[PDB]
Amino acid sequence: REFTIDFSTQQSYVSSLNSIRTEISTPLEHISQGTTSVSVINHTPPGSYFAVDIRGLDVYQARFDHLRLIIEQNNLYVAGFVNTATNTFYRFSDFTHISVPGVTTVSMTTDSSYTTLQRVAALERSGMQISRHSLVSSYLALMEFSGNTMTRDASRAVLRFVTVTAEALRFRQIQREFRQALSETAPVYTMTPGDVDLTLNWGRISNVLPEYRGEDGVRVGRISFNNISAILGTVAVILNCHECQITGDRPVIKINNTLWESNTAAAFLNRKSQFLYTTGK
Amino acid sequence: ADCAKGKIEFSKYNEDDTFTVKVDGKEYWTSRWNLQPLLQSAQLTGMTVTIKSSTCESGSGFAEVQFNND
Amino acid sequence: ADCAKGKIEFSKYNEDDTFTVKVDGKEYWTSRWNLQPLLQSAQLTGMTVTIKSSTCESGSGFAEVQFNND
Amino acid sequence: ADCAKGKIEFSKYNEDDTFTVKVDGKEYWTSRWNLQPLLQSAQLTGMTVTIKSSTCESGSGFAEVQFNND
Amino acid sequence: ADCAKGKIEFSKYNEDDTFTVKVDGKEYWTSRWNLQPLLQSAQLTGMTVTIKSSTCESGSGFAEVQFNND
Amino acid sequence: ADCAKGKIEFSKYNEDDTFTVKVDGKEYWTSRWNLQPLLQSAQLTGMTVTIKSSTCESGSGFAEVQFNND
Ligand SMILES: CO[C@@H]1O[C@H](CO)[C@H](O[C@H]2O[C@H](CO)[C@H](O)[C@H](O)[C@H]2NC(C)=O)[C@H](O)[C@H]1O
Ligand SMILES: CO[C@@H]1O[C@H](CO)[C@H](O[C@H]2O[C@H](CO)[C@H](O)[C@H](O)[C@H]2NC(C)=O)[C@H](O)[C@H]1O
Repeated sequence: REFTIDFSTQQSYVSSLNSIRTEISTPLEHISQGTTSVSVINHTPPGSYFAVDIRGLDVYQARFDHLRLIIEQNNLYVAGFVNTATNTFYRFSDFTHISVPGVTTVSMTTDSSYTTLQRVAALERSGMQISRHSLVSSYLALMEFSGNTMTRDASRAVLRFVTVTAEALRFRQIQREFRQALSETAPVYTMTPGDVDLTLNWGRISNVLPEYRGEDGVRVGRISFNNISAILGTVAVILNCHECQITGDRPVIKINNTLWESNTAAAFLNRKSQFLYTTGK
Repeated sequence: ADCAKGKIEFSKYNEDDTFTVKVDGKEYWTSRWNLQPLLQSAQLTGMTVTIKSSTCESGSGFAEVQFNND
Repeated sequence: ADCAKGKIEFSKYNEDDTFTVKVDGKEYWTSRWNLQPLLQSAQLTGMTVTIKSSTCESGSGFAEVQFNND
Repeated sequence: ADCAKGKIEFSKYNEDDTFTVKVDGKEYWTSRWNLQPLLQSAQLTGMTVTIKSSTCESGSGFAEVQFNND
Repeated sequence: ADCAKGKIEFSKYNEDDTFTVKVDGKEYWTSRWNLQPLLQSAQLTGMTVTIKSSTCESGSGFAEVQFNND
Repeated sequence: ADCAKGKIEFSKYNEDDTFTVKVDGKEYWTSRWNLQPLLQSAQLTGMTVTIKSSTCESGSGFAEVQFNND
């Protein structure tokens, strides 16, 4: 399956993301308004992927058009990237189960984790700047890249592209904040600690939201949603939980009309008597 | 005996460092400090608690309690 | 007497190991260490707390507090 | 020996300050104070625990328990 | 005075019995064990913490901290 | 030395009252009493923990641990 993400305008970008979402996911019954929902990724076999052709880095121009991302469908993880000019698929070490036909596959030593990528890139995601200019630079880095081991500049490129594709697909918050960078004024998107926290809690959010039945709030670790517009303004696509489970078997507890991830509640309700704790050194 | 079985209706930390719970319309207190977080957790997560004691009169003490998720 | 009833607006750990909460626009502190995590749990979960004390002036101490769910 | 592995079916605070859990249909008690809130939190989230003891009959004591992610 | 305000970026217990938190890009430490569960609970629930001290500086000790849900 | 950095695969309360966690395929124990609820909270929420100790072989002890949000 092949999709285009067109970075030409905010309209083309959002339209691109919405088109992908509609094809690969189904809206939750209880978190959906019009055609804007939290949707659950449709079940697909492991190894299933979709391709994303990157377009419009130079607004409305058939330039910079040789980059394709390979995205594992079940989890929206970026498995690697294709240089369509050289017909080469550079695949992360943790995605040897993703097979792309008709390309030369280069199996990389580098894994796809943010821990690894931030290290190689010498770039932290919290405070990371993304602009149209830096996406063009990212594109050029990936097109120049060769070999089985990620370089600093290739890793910086992947960090930027994963954020504005896969993470934006998952989170309407990131879609909304980043898209401003595509406007004529060409401002810089700066990834916030809150943006980063969302991406780190996607699995946990995915386990909880299907249980939502109009509660006055949702609490998942460090993440809080106070109403339905907060949910919809933040989250677009979740894992199919029917990395959803960390431990235990209870997705949620309703406490004072707020839906809590049970694990979060458990993690502050496991303290003994304070006097006994502090004196027992 | 089983003094009361149900959800905790309220809990209260007392000036004498004891802890009160109301269960099925009756109030009971305990002096065991580790029961304070255990009872507050049960109250918050909607556990059914069974207060057990030799004397089950309202306002009496206890130091045995069963916790059930359901 | 019931000094203040409502949700905890903020809590504060103090340098003398006392613990402050703001309830219904009024601040109260306690020297009872056991209350610290119990008040934090109450704050996190939006419990309605009732501060009980002989002095109800904002800034005064307490060692009795009731915890209620919605 | 690994005596019982599964979710906690109920927990109970006992009058002697020991703490009982029912796992795989068998009751086990512990006098380890620190296990009380750890076991209750495992209970509320449905965490799988493995009770380890010299004897595995219901009514046995334990001082060792593994908290699993199953 | 307010030294730092924000969510906790990480916490760390050190071999020398100090507990470090990073708030608003700055590291502070406390050896008050009372603060360990309070600070970790704040970290895992995304509370906004305000580190307070008479003198605010990097890598300094603290024993006053305000907790807000947000 | 940097021993392990990962999520807690299981935790265990030991007969000698120490507490064990499995991180990155290796088991590490601590006798630091303060760490018990903190480590369980980390396991519950899937926190990345960084264990540091002078030896990193499975079965090594530790007293230094960082709790990360990542
Ligand atoms: C007139 O004395 C006042 O009594 C209040 C309670 O009626 C407050 O004292 C209580 O709270 C203190 C701070 O936690 C401390 O624990 C006292 O021991 C406690 N009093 C009793 C009787 O338990 C207030 O601080 C006093 O000024
Ligand atoms: C002697 O001064 C009193 O100290 C009390 C604590 O021992 C109370 O102060 C605490 O509670 C206040 C509530 O309005 C406020 O939070 C203060 O910041 C806190 N004190 C310290 C040192 O942090 C009492 O209000 C004082 O009168």
